Amino acid sequence: PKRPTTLNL
Amino acid sequence: HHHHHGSDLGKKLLEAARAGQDDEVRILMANGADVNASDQLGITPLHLVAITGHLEIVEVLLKNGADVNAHDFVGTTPLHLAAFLGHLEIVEVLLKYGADVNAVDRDGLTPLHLAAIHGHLEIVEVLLKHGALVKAKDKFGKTPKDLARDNGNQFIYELLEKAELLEKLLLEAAREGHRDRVEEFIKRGADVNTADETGFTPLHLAAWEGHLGIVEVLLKNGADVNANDERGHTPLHLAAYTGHLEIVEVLLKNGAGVNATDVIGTAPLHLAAMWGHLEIVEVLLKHGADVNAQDKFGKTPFDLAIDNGNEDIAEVLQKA
Amino acid sequence: NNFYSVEIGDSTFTVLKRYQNLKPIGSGAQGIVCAAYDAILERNVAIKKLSRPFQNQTHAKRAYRELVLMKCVNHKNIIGLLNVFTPQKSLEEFQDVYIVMELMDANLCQVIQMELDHERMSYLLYQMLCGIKHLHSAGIIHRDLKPSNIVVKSDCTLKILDFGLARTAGTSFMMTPYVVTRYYRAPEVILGMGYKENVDLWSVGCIMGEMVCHKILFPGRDYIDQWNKVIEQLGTPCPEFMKKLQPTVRTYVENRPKYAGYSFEKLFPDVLFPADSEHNKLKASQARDLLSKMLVIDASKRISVDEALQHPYINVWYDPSEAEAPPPKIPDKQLDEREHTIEEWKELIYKEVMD
Ligand SMILES: Nc1ncnc2c1ncn2[C@@H]1O[C@H](CO)[C@@H](O)[C@H]1O
Repeated sequence: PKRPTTLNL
Repeated sequence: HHHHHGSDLGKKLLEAARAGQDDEVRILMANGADVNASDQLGITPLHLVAITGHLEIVEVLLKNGADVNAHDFVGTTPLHLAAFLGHLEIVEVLLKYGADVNAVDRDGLTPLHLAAIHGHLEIVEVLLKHGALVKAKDKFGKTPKDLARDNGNQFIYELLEKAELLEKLLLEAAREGHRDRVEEFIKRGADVNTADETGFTPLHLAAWEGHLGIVEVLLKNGADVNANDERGHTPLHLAAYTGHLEIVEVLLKNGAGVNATDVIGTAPLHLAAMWGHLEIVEVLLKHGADVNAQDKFGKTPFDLAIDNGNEDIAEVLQKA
Repeated sequence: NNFYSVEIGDSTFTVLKRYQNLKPIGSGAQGIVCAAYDAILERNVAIKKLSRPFQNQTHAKRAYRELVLMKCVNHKNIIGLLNVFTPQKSLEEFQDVYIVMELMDANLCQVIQMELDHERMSYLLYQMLCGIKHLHSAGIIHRDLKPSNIVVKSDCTLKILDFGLARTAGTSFMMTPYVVTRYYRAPEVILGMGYKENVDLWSVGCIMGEMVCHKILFPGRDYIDQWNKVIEQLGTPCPEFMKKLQPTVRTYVENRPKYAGYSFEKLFPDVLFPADSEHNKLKASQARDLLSKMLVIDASKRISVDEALQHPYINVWYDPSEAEAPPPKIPDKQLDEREHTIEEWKELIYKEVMD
């Protein structure tokens, strides 16, 4: 898979 | 043939102390439980209550005869635990009922080590006030100041360093012959039985340099008459070497070992005959010095007198 | 001159004129941290202020240590130095030190509390382990990892803020009301044993378990009570472990109430983990398997940093440029071993600031 690109707060 | 059985309330008391149930401990003691109940590991109720920190029941155990210096299978006294956990209240009551301040465990650790390791400054003060060995070394040769440094307790480090310095000044005061300085440092609390890196006490240096007045002062303040340096020399060895009669007689009066030997086997009588102190030889013989004492080489005091040409001394040794 | 002062609450920040619009972003043991806009770089930065670090021997030791490491350590998962300055003109007038570093968005307290999926949970843990392994390659063992000194960005990147406690540093640093250090302290440190490089995985295990349980795993009421909270959950350790303890500590540990502990399936049930991701390795059982290897009292039986990076739950994101990065070369060979007086620390720190 691809590394996550978003983290909210 | 005969099968004995016991009620064995001590196991119940040990569990009640470990669980910290004070009412059950009082009930068990009131029903006959032994306050000195021993586990397979050597743990007494005084150990477990010292861990829980219940001062009221510690004193009830001590008043009923609990061994204040009981050690378990690794040599841990209740004072070790109280110093480790920082129970100043329990440390003081343990010392009040006659605890060993310098009690030592399996790895050579005194309660002062544990207070220094875990940064209990007020306990360090109380331990030192009750005469803790400031330079006590452990299995690894580390002093409490070393362990305070290793755990980053700088304030305890700086406290022990000044106490080591005061002991360092007492040593040099005794060697140089400053009687007023020696008596002053004793009043400030310097340990009169401190030792340098090679094992010399203040009494060693005072006897070596012939400071009779300081020798008497140190002995009056409870100095070890038969303290050993690394080589195995007592103050009586050095006194016999210098040929100072007045110091030799004062050491002997205060219980010096007339037949103490070093790693080679040399006794004070060997040294007195080696350096030609006939006056010292007569006094050592008067206090029961062994004439047939041999060193590692089989040399008796007579032999060393013959070797060094002290013809007068060898005759006295020959008649004995 | 080229400096200006701004009142941030009770602290006074005398920063360079290039740093405008200072705003508080956090409170720490060393002081206040502010976010600013570097008008020269035209980017957002973070500034923390150290007030008379040399006056305290322990703070002097940390300030110099962290100044040296901040310069030579350049890594994706360790916060990066941008500038270091002092507003005072001479060595005698020297007082405060300001560190300008990369500005992150928040600390782990916001991420631990929110509900994450396996993809972000494992990737954040991977970023942590990469930073830890890099510090180890330089010979630095952190021993102080907690959600408060780990920061994240909204693009899901993670960085370590500080470099922890040295061997001589002790159990904790200066006070702060936003952190409780004992919760993440390892059993080796608690019981006065020596600590190895894998001591940092205990902190990771506490942080990872906190992402799943959403509560503190081992909340000790005091220093020695922290051991009680650990054995109540994991179980009284085996006799093989207790033989390594010092006599007095052993006597305490042996006569503690015996606890059987709970299996990790009961500690971390499947319900507490997110839904099993489409990836075969990102299962609730794999995350629990990694926890069962990190939260281990016996450091001899605990897995290492390299073994965690090869664990199936983490190995998904393995990149050798991030894990096997070239170790940094520290210029000072006696970084942690040196001892100085307060004025010797003052001059030593001043020289690091000026060159
Ligand atoms: N470079 C930084 N970037 C973002 N926040 C920071 C930074 N340094 C410190 N903080 C904040 O201050 C706290 C401790 O200083 C952190 O938990 C965080 O909230």
